[PDB]
Amino acid sequence: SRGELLLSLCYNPSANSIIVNIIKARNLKAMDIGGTSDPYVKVWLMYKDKRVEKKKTVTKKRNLNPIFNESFAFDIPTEKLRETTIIITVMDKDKLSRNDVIGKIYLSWKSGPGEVKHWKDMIARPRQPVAQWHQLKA
Ligand SMILES: O=P(O)(O)O[C@H]1[C@H](OP(=O)(O)O)[C@@H](OP(=O)(O)O)[C@H](OP(=O)(O)O)[C@@H](OP(=O)(O)O)[C@H]1OP(=O)(O)O
Ligand SMILES: O=P(O)(O)O[C@H]1[C@H](OP(=O)(O)O)[C@@H](OP(=O)(O)O)[C@H](OP(=O)(O)O)[C@@H](OP(=O)(O)O)[C@H]1OP(=O)(O)O
Repeated sequence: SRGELLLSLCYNPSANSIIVNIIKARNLKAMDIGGTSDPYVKVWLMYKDKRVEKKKTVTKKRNLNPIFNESFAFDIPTEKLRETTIIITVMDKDKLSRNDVIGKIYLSWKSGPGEVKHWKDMIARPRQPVAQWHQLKA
């Protein structure tokens, strides 16, 4: 409806890290009818309701199927995994006004069905990049 984003999660428990690989998106929704978009992807590491880190891909001008292939590493100790949320947002860069939200993804053990599945797959396959498509929720 708003597009899909393909990303992988790799949780290395001995290293206490989660690597987030923003791979690509497809069928992004444009602002106008028949127009284009300038998508970039934001990644926030959350602990409870507090932001721990923020990351950001480069922008892909005039591209509704952007390829990013960017990886971000986050430190997460075991005692905070249960309170961890990774929020991924596909944005639409606008030089004139405020950048619009295309879709958001909340990754944790207590999120939507597709998000919980991806999270559990990450937990169950430590040290493997688990990749999965996600519908973008407005
Ligand atoms: O000025 P922009 O290129 O549009 O980006 C800003 C900028 O983020 P970056 O500087 O990390 O690129 C803000 O951060 P500051 O420079 O003030 O530190 C950030 O604000 P917060 O990180 O404090 O949230 C804001 O994001 P927000 O939408 O949450 O206000 C974000 O704007 P975009 O996400 O729309 O690009
Ligand atoms: O949804 P996925 O499993 O990730 O695979 C898709 C899918 O490929 P298959 O349908 O053969 O699995 C697309 O195919 P169509 O829906 O068009 O039939 C294809 O798109 P194109 O063949 O039209 O190129 C795309 O390839 P790409 O994203 O490189 O354009 C490819 O993505 P994967 O690279 O993830 O296989």
